[PDB]
Amino acid sequence: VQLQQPGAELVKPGASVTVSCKSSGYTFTSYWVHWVKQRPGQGLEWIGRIHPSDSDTNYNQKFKGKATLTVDKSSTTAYIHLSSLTSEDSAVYYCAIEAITITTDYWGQGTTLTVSSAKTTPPSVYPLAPVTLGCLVKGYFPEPVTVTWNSLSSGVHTFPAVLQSDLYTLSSSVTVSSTWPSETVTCNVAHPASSTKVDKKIVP
Amino acid sequence: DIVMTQSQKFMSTSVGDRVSVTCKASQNVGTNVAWYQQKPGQSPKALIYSASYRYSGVPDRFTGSGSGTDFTLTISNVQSEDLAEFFCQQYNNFPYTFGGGTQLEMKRADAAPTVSIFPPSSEQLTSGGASVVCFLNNFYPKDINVKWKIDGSERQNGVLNSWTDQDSKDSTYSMSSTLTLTKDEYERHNSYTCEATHKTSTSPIVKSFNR
Repeated sequence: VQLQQPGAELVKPGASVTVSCKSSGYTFTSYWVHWVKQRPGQGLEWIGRIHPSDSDTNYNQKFKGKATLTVDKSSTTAYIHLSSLTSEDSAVYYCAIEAITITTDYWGQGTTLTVSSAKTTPPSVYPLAPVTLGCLVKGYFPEPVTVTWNSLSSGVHTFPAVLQSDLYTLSSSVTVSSTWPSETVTCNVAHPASSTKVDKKIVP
Repeated sequence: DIVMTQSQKFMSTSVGDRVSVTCKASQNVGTNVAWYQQKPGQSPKALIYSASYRYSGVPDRFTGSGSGTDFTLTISNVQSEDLAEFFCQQYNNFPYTFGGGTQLEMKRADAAPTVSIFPPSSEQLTSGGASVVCFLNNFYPKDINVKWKIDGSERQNGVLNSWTDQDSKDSTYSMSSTLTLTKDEYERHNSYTCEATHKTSTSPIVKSFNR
C-alpha cells in the first residue's frame, strides 16, 4: 500500500490549490481517507475524512469554508482543495488510511504547502572539502529541499534550514580516511518547487 | 470541542528505562483514543488504537492504557531509536483532536564534538560570495558555544547557526556554524578560526585554515 503526495506546493496569497493523494496496492473504495495538517508549534490537526465509495464526508468545522474533500474512484486518488489561501495555511498536509485485514496505517509523505508572494528561487549548491565532507545549499525558496549522499546514510547530518534575507540556507555533512578520494562522493540535492536538481561531486 | 492535554512537552530518560506519557481528555471519550509516533523527517505512525490495542508490527514495549479521560502511553526498554514526538488523539467525537505532543529526550554520557572547518568553495567565490562553514558533530549535551575569529579577531556578525534533532542512533547533537562575508572581504584576511566551547573540555576546541 502506498499513498503518493506531491512534495511541495507554492501558492500566492488569495489563490487556491488542490493537493492529490494517489493510492495504490489495495481496494481504493474500502477505507476512509483522512487528512491532517501540521505546522510547527501547533502539533497535529484533523481536517476531515472522506469515504471514496460514496464521497461521504465529515469535516472539522474549523476547516469548513477552507477545505473541500473529493475523490476520483477510477484513478484511486483523493484530493483536498484549499480556498482563499493565507500564510495561515502554510503547513504540511498528510493523507492517511487505515487498512484492516491486523490493523495497519498508511500515510503519504506529506505536501509542504507554502503560501507566500515570493517567487521560487533554486538552490545554489557548493561543495565543502577540507574524513568529514560537506555540502552547502544556499539561497533557495521555498522549503523543502531533499539532499542525499550518493547512497550514504550513516555519518550524515542534514541541518535544518535557516531563513536569511528571505531565502533559506542549510548544510549537510557526510563523515566517510581512506574512502575519499577514489570513492566518488557526490552531493545529491533536489528542490521540488523550482523543478531544479543539482549534482556536485566533492573534490579535493 | 474536546481538549486533549499532554501536560509534558519533554520527557528525559536513559536507554532501557520506562517512560509514561499521560493524556487527559476534557470529556469522556471511552476508549476511542489513539497514540501516534512521529520520528524526525517522517510522517506520523499509529502505535495504539482503542486505548490499548497495538497496530501491526508495533512492539509490546509500547503499552496503551486508560479509559474515560485519563490515558497513558508506556514505553518499556526505551531505545534511542524510539526518539520521536508522541501524540495522543481522541476519535470518539467530531472533530477528532490531538494532544499537544511529547518529545522524548535521551540522557547519555557527555561527549566532545568533532569539529571540521571548510573554506569557501571555488564556485561560490566566482559569484561574489564567501561562506566559511564549521561543523560541530556528535556531541552531548546540547549546550555548546561557537566563536569565529578572523586573523585572531573575533567576528560576531554574519553568523548562521543550526542544530539538528537528537540523533536516534547515538543520542548526540550536532551544530553547523556558517560565517558569510563578501569575496573582497574574505580575500582581505588570512586566518579563519572556528572555536567550540563545551563542558567536556575547559579549553576550546580550535579548527582553522589559512587562505
